[PDB]
Amino acid sequence: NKILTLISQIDVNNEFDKLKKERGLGNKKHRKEVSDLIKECQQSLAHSLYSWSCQTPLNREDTLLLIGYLEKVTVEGDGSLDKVNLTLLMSLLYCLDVGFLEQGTDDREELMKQASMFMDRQYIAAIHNRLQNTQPWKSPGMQATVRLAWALALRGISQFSEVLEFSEADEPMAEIAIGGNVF
Amino acid sequence: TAADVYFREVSQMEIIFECLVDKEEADLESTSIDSVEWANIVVNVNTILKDMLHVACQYRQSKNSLYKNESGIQEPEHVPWTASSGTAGIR
Repeated sequence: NKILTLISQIDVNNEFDKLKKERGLGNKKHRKEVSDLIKECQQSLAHSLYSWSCQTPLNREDTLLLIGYLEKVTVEGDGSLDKVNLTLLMSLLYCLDVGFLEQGTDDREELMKQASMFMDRQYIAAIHNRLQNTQPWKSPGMQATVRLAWALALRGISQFSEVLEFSEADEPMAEIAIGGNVF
Repeated sequence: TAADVYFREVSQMEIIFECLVDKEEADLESTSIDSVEWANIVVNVNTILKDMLHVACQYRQSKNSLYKNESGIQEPEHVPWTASSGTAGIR
């Protein structure tokens, strides 16, 4: 909560409406230094979440918060997530990332016990319901892509133990994703 | 030829679809390395007797007791209990 909120809001708002307006930032130098420090701060904060996601998996409330943020995202109209947004995105990717389930390491059971997105039937249902919504994100593509990744995960989970109810939901999800031309 | 009475006793249709893999095996001519199709039919029976034992196991994971294998009940089914069928070891 605090983390994301802070970083994002602070940075953007402040700069754009006080510093891009008043230009306390002054010299073609001072303005740049201040701009760089602000951008660095935004990036360091985004990286902090990313670095965390790369380690700790995310809890139910924190994951929903991250999804809530990504629902509002504009990839800059310029058509490129700026150094910050791209990172937030890959962070979410790693949060969702289930690739660690495919690496045949003797630690699979221990790692499964540590991955918050493992022991909560409510986690899969909540994410699935959000991604099935035709409330797409600010960016229909966002709804389409995460949907597809959750779907590949659902596809494998049949092999692990016997979790194969959601295997069906993968074909329509994949179709929606392809229809959003996620590619 | 029938099945309703060979379901109450399906256990017998496994000791004999083995004796018919052996009398098929006598004519498998699979003594030399050249024979192959005949070592593919011995495996097709091995797959079916196997997935039949897989089915007896997963139907002993779908318990109803809230003490005997709590997983699959009101408790998380993401971790199955002992993958044994709780078979008594028929001779």
